[PDB]
Amino acid sequence: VEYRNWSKPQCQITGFAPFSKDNSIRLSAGGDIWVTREPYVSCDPGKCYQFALGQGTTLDNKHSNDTVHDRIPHRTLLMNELGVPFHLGTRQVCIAWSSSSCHDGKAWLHVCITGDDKNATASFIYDGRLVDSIGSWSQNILRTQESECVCINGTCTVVMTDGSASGRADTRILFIEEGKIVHISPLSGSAQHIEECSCYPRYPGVRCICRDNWKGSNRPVVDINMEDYSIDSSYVCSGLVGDTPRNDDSSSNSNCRNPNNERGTQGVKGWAFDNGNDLWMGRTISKESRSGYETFKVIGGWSTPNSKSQVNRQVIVDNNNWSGYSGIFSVEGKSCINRCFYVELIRGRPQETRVWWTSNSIVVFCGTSGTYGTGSWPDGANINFMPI
Amino acid sequence: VEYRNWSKPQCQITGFAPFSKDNSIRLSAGGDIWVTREPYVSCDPGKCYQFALGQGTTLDNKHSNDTVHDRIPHRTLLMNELGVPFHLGTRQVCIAWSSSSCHDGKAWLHVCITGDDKNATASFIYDGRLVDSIGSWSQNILRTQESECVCINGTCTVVMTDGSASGRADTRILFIEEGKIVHISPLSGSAQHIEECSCYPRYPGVRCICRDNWKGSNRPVVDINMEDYSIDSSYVCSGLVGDTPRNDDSSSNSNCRNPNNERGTQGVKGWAFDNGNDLWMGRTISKESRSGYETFKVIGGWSTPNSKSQVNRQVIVDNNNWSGYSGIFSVEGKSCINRCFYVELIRGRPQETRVWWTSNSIVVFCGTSGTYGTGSWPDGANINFMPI
Amino acid sequence: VEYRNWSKPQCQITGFAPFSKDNSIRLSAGGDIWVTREPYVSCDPGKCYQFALGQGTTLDNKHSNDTVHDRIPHRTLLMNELGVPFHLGTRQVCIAWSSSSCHDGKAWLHVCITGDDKNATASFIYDGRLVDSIGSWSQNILRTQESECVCINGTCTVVMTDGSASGRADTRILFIEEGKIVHISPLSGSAQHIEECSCYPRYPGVRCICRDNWKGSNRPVVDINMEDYSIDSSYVCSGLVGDTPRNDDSSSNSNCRNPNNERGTQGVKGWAFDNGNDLWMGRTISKESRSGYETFKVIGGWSTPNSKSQVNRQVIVDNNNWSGYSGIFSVEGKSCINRCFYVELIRGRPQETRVWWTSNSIVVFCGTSGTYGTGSWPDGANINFMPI
Amino acid sequence: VEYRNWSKPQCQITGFAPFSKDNSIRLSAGGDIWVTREPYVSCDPGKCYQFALGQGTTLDNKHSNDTVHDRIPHRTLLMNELGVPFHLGTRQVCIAWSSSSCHDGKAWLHVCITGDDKNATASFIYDGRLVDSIGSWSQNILRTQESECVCINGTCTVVMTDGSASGRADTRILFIEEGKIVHISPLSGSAQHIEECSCYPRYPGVRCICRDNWKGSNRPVVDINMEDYSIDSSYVCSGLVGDTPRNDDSSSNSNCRNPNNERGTQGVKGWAFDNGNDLWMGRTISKESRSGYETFKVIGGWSTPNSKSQVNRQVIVDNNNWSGYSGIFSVEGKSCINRCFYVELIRGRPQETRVWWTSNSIVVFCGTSGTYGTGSWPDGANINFMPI
Ligand SMILES: *[C@@H]1O[C@H](CO)[C@@H](O[C@@H]2O[C@H](CO)[C@@H](O[C@@H]3O[C@H](CO)[C@@H](O)[C@H](O[C@H]4O[C@H](CO)[C@@H](O)[C@H](O)[C@@H]4O[C@H]4O[C@H](CO)[C@@H](O)[C@H](O)[C@@H]4O[C@H]4O[C@H](CO)[C@@H](O)[C@H](O)[C@@H]4O)[C@@H]3O)[C@H](O)[C@H]2NC(C)=O)[C@H](O)[C@H]1NC(C)=O
Ligand SMILES: *[C@@H]1O[C@H](CO)[C@@H](O[C@@H]2O[C@H](CO)[C@@H](O[C@@H]3O[C@H](CO)[C@@H](O)[C@H](O[C@H]4O[C@H](CO)[C@@H](O)[C@H](O)[C@@H]4O[C@H]4O[C@H](CO)[C@@H](O)[C@H](O)[C@@H]4O[C@H]4O[C@H](CO)[C@@H](O)[C@H](O)[C@@H]4O)[C@@H]3O)[C@H](O)[C@H]2NC(C)=O)[C@H](O)[C@H]1NC(C)=O
Ligand SMILES: *[C@@H]1O[C@H](CO)[C@@H](O[C@@H]2O[C@H](CO)[C@@H](O[C@@H]3O[C@H](CO)[C@@H](O)[C@H](O[C@H]4O[C@H](CO)[C@@H](O)[C@H](O)[C@@H]4O[C@H]4O[C@H](CO)[C@@H](O)[C@H](O)[C@@H]4O)[C@@H]3O)[C@H](O)[C@H]2NC(C)=O)[C@H](O)[C@H]1NC(C)=O
Ligand SMILES: *[C@@H]1O[C@H](CO)[C@@H](O[C@@H]2O[C@H](CO)[C@@H](O[C@@H]3O[C@H](CO)[C@@H](O)[C@H](O[C@H]4O[C@H](CO)[C@@H](O)[C@H](O)[C@@H]4O[C@H]4O[C@H](CO)[C@@H](O)[C@H](O)[C@@H]4O)[C@@H]3O)[C@H](O)[C@H]2NC(C)=O)[C@H](O)[C@H]1NC(C)=O
Ligand SMILES: *[C@@H]1O[C@H](CO)[C@@H](O[C@@H]2O[C@H](CO)[C@@H](O)[C@H](O)[C@H]2NC(C)=O)[C@H](O)[C@H]1NC(C)=O
Ligand SMILES: *[C@@H]1O[C@H](CO)[C@@H](O[C@@H]2O[C@H](CO)[C@@H](O)[C@H](O)[C@H]2NC(C)=O)[C@H](O)[C@H]1NC(C)=O
Ligand SMILES: *[C@@H]1O[C@H](CO)[C@@H](O[C@@H]2O[C@H](CO)[C@@H](O)[C@H](O)[C@H]2NC(C)=O)[C@H](O)[C@H]1NC(C)=O
Ligand SMILES: *[C@@H]1O[C@H](CO)[C@@H](O[C@@H]2O[C@H](CO)[C@@H](O)[C@H](O)[C@H]2NC(C)=O)[C@H](O)[C@H]1NC(C)=O
Ligand SMILES: CCC(CC)O[C@@H]1C=C(C(=O)O)C[C@H](N)[C@H]1NC(C)=O
Ligand SMILES: CCC(CC)O[C@@H]1C=C(C(=O)O)C[C@H](N)[C@H]1NC(C)=O
Ligand SMILES: CCC(CC)O[C@@H]1C=C(C(=O)O)C[C@H](N)[C@H]1NC(C)=O
Ligand SMILES: CCC(CC)O[C@@H]1C=C(C(=O)O)C[C@H](N)[C@H]1NC(C)=O
Ligand SMILES: [Ca+2]
Ligand SMILES: [Ca+2]
Ligand SMILES: [Ca+2]
Ligand SMILES: [Ca+2]
Repeated sequence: VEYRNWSKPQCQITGFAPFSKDNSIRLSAGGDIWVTREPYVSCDPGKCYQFALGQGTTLDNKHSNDTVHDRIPHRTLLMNELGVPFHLGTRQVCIAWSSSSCHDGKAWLHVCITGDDKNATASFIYDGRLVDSIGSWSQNILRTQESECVCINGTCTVVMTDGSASGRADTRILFIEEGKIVHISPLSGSAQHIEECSCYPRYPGVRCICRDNWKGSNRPVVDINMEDYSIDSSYVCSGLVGDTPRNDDSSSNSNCRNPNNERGTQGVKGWAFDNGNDLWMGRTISKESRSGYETFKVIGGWSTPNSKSQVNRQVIVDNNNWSGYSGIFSVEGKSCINRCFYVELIRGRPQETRVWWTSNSIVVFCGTSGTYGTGSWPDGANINFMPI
Repeated sequence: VEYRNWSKPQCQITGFAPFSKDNSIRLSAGGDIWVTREPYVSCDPGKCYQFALGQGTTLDNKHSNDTVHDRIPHRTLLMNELGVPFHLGTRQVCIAWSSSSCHDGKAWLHVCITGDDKNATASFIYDGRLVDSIGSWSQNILRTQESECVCINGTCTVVMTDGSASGRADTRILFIEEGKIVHISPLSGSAQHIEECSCYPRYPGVRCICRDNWKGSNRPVVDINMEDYSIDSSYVCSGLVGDTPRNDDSSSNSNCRNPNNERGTQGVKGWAFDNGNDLWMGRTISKESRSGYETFKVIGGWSTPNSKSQVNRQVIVDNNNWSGYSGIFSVEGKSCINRCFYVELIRGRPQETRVWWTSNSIVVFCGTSGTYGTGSWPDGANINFMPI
Repeated sequence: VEYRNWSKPQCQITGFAPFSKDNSIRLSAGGDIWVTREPYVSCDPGKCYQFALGQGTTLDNKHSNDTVHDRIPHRTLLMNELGVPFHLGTRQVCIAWSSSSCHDGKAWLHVCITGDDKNATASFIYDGRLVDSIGSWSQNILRTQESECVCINGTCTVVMTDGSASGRADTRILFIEEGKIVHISPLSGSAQHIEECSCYPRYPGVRCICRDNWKGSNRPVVDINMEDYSIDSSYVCSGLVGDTPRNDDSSSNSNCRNPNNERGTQGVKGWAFDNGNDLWMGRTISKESRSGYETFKVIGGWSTPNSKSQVNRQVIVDNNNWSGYSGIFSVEGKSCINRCFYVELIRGRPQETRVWWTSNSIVVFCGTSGTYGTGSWPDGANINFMPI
Repeated sequence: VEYRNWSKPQCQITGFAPFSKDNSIRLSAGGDIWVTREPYVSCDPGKCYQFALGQGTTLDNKHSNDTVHDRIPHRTLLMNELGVPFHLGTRQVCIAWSSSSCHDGKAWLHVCITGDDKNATASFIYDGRLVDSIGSWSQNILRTQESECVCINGTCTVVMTDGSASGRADTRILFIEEGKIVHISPLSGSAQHIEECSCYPRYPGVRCICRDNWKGSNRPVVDINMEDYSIDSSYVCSGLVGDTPRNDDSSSNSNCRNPNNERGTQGVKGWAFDNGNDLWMGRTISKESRSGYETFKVIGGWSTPNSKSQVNRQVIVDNNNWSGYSGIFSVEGKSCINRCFYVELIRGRPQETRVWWTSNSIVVFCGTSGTYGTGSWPDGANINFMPI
């Protein structure tokens, strides 16, 4: 087996086609299924896997009310082949209330963070063994991407933050070789707050679109140079911004450089990617709630500040249904690298108070150069049919 | 691994021997089992797999009443080794309310259709990644085989239809190489309505026996030329016709060219294959309902219009028990290509109204050159024991 | 991969050591577990598998009362790694109410019999495909070993019977190459009734110890010549006889040649094997009921008519607990071929009438050249804790 | 595949990082999970496995009250990939109420003890077959490590004891090649009572830290010479002693040679390892009960009698939560051999009498040369939510 280089051009896409759906919550009403949140997808050279952070319990289980507590020690990273729901035979890969995973072409790396809020531990597990660990540097919830990391030529990179979720924090970019941290670079550039980066290979480097939880409803961009470990950062140019909450399209702004200070506090994990001057992106349909999901291309969305001309819109989840986190993953084809994404479909609390638990299912779409129609692929569980 | 060519003669069979049964509905009364319909079987060069369209729920689950709705976004293609029932560890391969799958000798292709009735999307997934997609061309339930596609020398073919289920529609034959659509041929010849083709390799080409849902109780034939992409079509010659509904044996007709206009509207997915001038075929025992299943050879059933002399009858499911869809699959042996078939055994609605759900189990038989006896292998569940 | 020849001497054993137990019935009280009977064990070159005939249902399931009926069409052969209980992810290998399985060094052969009592079908499945089939020759419950078949140099042999279970029947020995029947030899010699043979490789031939259901409580022996397909048969010499029912040890007899006519009618599947003049054998502890299980060596038990000197007795299941069928399997070691056995532990009807079902668990022991102690390894379920 | 030699230096660790947690008891309240105790971890050259002794039942099952009885014949060794909870698809590897397992680089060896207290049998299973067995030598609960054995150059060693648990016993060290016992050495040196050794490779030999159940709260050490089979034994030097019960830190003693006669009777399985003059060790936080778990390095803890200066303490389980057995396992890295440990988290009887059963979950930590924070990772189940 050879290391992945991702040294193929990006696939020229026309939109996205349906790829996978796990129906987790529907199944939870008639079977033993893990309570989860913060899912993601990552593929080895042959096939894709779904990941999520378990809550140390199944849904039809009195322990499912534990989701009211943050970052419990029982949270573990779950890993299954994509489309296999999180049943009781699911492997718990590590202890984690925040994680990132990626395959370097030879083996899996898992970054798993657990322990006390003020003194967390990140474990680095490669090829089935613990290779390294790092402690909290700002004593305030050491945390990572909640989506796939990216490896080029045997060096994997992952973005981590420690510090305030509502003010200046300490973001660092780690470079990892076979599980061993070989370099750490501080965040540099004009991004002022970085959470939950959605990263993708853009040979020879890595590009991340993240969540500003402090002053921006425009999404920050982090650019990682894999040759010399240098970091740059800015904000997505698009005037159609990607965060939730955000302003209406008619009053939203981005200048590519600074947080827009428009309903900037809080946010949701999301993604976008460049194609020349243009931008492909997803976001919730609701401006203030994690409801619905849509994708579109913004003409000049990458290069032109405040660009608002969209095309190729697709509804993924209609606005009568709950969404959640979303993130990118990349899949190597015969001649190009394709971009795909997943959407977390959150059910239960806080939005649905009949039940005491919070959990999710997922839906997954992949880039296509072909054609497609329309639809909506929500979680689909009837809240009234669920164990409370 | 090399591409399949299927370039061996067809096995000379005397009838069929029992191969597999999954007992899905019986198990559903005492375990967590997926609600399904439209099952089929396809084998890689080593082993066979069972497929079905899930309804995003298990049977003992309040969501099982969702089967009243057509083409829900929660339908996914399920895939297990043949004989492994659809338990909660089953992989959902893609999002699909219509599908076809096949292995080209190197990897699996799945064709998965989902989305809105008037604007559906077909996704083409090969070797675990999305390679292509196509949108609806007639804005009226883009749909496909519900059984295995066929690949010769790395080119897979699949039959798709879009348009009316009760009048002239737009049927197209797709040619797919490693998941990429390389050519699309319109239907040609005298078949006037094509649904749910059961296709098989007949080197150097592919032959399909389908369902005419409009004017014929005789089954259409589609012949696919894999060398130049040309298409021909007609009707099975046999005066013993394969569709349900149909006339009784004394008043049924086929002229090999046109739909017979005998109880022609509606139908059921089924299969047949040629052996020289003769025809092996299956059908429901009832002429009006999806009850029972029988196979036999029709002497001159391929070459002689209105041929009605049968031999080698076998009851697969007696007429006191429900059947459903049936389809062909092909299995390469040491020196010949064998033909096998599955029968869908539908339980629940509309025939059994004690329950709200509709689901199925399967029974599977394979061609034999040896000898065999008699029996009946129905679903076997007691409807009174079932969750409603 | 090379064909198995079993061309090593037999291991020189001192008794048997515990190998495996599946706890099926205990687990059935708190989990979804298949209803089974007629289990056996067979190993590929690397590891062992447990097999059993399912009843198309789990135990905690209203369909579990179906065991009152004989040879239902829903019975299927189940196959799992040894020690994996028959959970819902278990593969159903074929449709069977009687079976035999074996690995030839390259691939698995399964012999699966199903269908009508008076007109059954035996299917022969090799390397995951149906290769051959044979119909009933005496129109009276075509049936086979219910334990492993044996292959030498790519030819597998299996013993089958058709006809009366309480009078002269028609026993035949089949020789199978890659799933294809290449020769059938009629039973020859002095054995007068043959059921459920427990066979083992004894290079260059195969030896079987079987069940006489007609006139013998001494067990018949069938010797199979793999070179020229010739058959010989007789009875185990030991005056300590292996069948149940049987006479007390003080009044039991065998002359090595004829059925003893001592409580000869009926029986139970069992095993024995030769080592020079001596015999290793198992049997129920009770003379008239399938209760308890014991093994011992009979000095001169192979060569001396009516020999009754035993040594090296071991209790496997004490006589306060139910047993059932038992059979041999052989395992290739570094320098010798070891003999192992399994015991079926039947729970439920007819002995335990609180419940309506009949099912079993298994315990497995293997030959040892070492030392060992004592114990008892019964099913262990409390009948009062079971679903009825 | 080549034999493991473990001929790399020990990794220089700063403490331990979180590796795995299975949440078994929490899951048992909403799923079918095995009742277990005496768990351990062992890895093949690629990945880690969790083992435990089943009680022949799931937790939500009336048979769960069987844990009141000692050493039932239904106890079997369970084996899953690390992090896969013991669901119903778990393989029971052998019959065992005491066990040890290890991989020699080519295949797994399992040592499985079962049968009567006064006459037990140890079975030795290698590469999926029974190779050897030994009977009880002292007729008083033949028993072994309950953690991984160690193999160097194809010879595996395991420590076994037979005789009194509260007085002088007969401890022997076995040397096993491909499942065959090749040599047995009696215990030699100054250790006066040996139970449940936690052993690790210390090339060219093996070192074990055990449990003195008779006169010592200091842990015995067994040194095994793999070249000439010679045995040495002593006690851990550290004045901070590892057993439970024990004296408080101000009044505990060890002289490296003799049991300390300080609350010496009874004990708990535990571990330690040397690094030069220093000692890494774990123990319960409570001095009297199996509550809490802590690790630390003792300066001069290996070489200096009664050394009590500790550094690098970590809480693994806080003292408000139940612990249990703990043991070491070793994992080969690129250039060093790492040490890891597991902690058994016992729930139910005798400490929690709302339920009748006793079971456990696990938490697992691995040596790190990096940095880390703090936390506590207890079982996490709410005893009031459990089936009784
Ligand atoms: C043990 O197992 C073995 C293996 O399974 C059994 O052997 C098999 O037995 C089968 C039944 O006998 C046999 O198939 C038959 O072959 C004959 C030709 O030899 C064929 O005529 C049979 O088909 C007729 O009968 C079946 C019922 O058995 C009907 O379902 C079918 O529709 C056919 O009936 C029609 O044609 C008859 C003859 O013309 C008419 O008498 C009848 O009324 C009916 O007429 C209607 O349809 C006509 C059009 O076909 C139409 O003109 C007219 O107007 C009416 O509408 C059947 O295929 C297998 O060949 C044989 N297999 C082997 C390998 O030998 C064996 O029996 C079992 N043992 C025991 C003791 O039972
Ligand atoms: C974020 O996480 C990091 C990493 O986990 C934290 O850093 C770690 O912090 C640990 C706690 O400070 C530290 O371990 C300690 O090392 C010191 C030596 O530097 C050692 O003395 C400590 O052991 C004592 O204290 C612990 C409680 O913390 C007790 O459980 C233990 O028994 C020891 O107490 C005994 O000795 C003391 C000193 O002699 C006495 O004062 C005390 O009363 C007690 O005496 C009894 O025992 C004696 C025998 O030992 C006996 O003579 C006497 O009679 C009494 O019976 C502990 O090992 C780690 O080294 C450190 N790790 C690293 C990598 O730096 C960090 O704190 C976290 N951040 C925050 C903000 O909390
Ligand atoms: C069958 O399926 C296909 C494929 O999915 C469908 O074809 C796609 O259709 C969509 C919708 O028309 C189209 O995306 C639009 O492109 C337009 C540019 O040509 C954009 O202007 C438009 O964005 C506006 O409308 C959206 C709602 O549709 C709003 O959500 C969005 O905010 C935009 O609205 C603002 O801007 C407009 C214009 O300035 C203004 O009037 C509004 O007030 C507001 O300020 C979408 O991005 C795709 O391009 C089509 N895809 C392809 C491949 O052709 C097809 O429609 C379906 N068939 C049927 C019958 O429905
Ligand atoms: C610890 O475990 C070991 C290993 O399991 C035990 O050692 C074995 O012990 C058994 C029982 O003694 C022994 O097997 C016997 O060998 C005798 C020959 O030496 C046989 O005579 C004897 O058979 C008779 O007794 C059985 C009951 O034990 C009856 O079931 C059986 O029908 C026989 O009884 C008839 O024959 C006798 C003699 O003619 C007559 O008196 C009776 O009335 C009746 O007609 C067993 O086969 C094994 O050989 C031992 N194995 C080894 C390897 O040594 C050991 O006993 C256990 N320790 C303790 C303390 O119990
Ligand atoms: C699980 O936790 C929830 C709280 O998150 C519990 O609900 C509470 O129950 C108490 C006592 O019954 C009430 O006083 C509170 O008002 C409830 N809180 C909420 C937010 O609803 C629930 O009882 C727990 N489940 C079980 C089985 O005990
Ligand atoms: C599942 O759906 C069916 C309808 O498809 C529900 O059955 C209906 O229930 C209502 C209220 O009880 C009745 O008034 C209707 O007559 C029923 N319809 C039919 C067609 O029978 C059923 O209640 C749903 N299941 C659950 C658990 O709510
Ligand atoms: C399963 O089958 C058994 C029979 O094998 C049923 O038990 C019978 O029940 C009927 C009516 O209740 C009684 O008249 C008979 O006496 C019973 N027979 C025996 C042998 O007990 C049982 O009811 C069936 N199970 C279910 C759920 O219907
Ligand atoms: C499981 O075993 C326990 C005993 O170990 C049973 O508990 C006993 O029940 C009886 C009758 O109800 C009481 O008189 C005893 O006092 C109980 N003993 C203890 C130690 O509590 C229990 O009933 C068994 N479980 C089941 C389902 O029968
Ligand atoms: C601690 C800051 C962080 C991102 C802003 O909060 C996230 C908010 C969440 C959210 O917005 O849904 C849930 C995440 N599980 C949480 N992350 C952690 C590590 O607890
Ligand atoms: C839409 C026409 C088509 C074939 C006639 O209807 C089929 C009828 C069905 C049937 O006759 O059982 C069920 C199939 N699931 C359905 N196919 C789709 C795609 O909905
Ligand atoms: C039909 C004769 C045969 C052996 C004598 O009866 C067996 C008796 C049985 C028994 O003695 O337990 C159960 C077996 N399932 C049955 N075999 C078949 C094929 O039905
Ligand atoms: C028999 C002595 C032995 C070690 C002291 O007792 C152990 C005590 C136990 C304990 O202290 O928790 C439980 C172990 N399962 C048991 N071992 C056996 C084989 O029964
Ligand atoms: Ca924000
Ligand atoms: Ca029709
Ligand atoms: Ca008999
Ligand atoms: Ca002690």
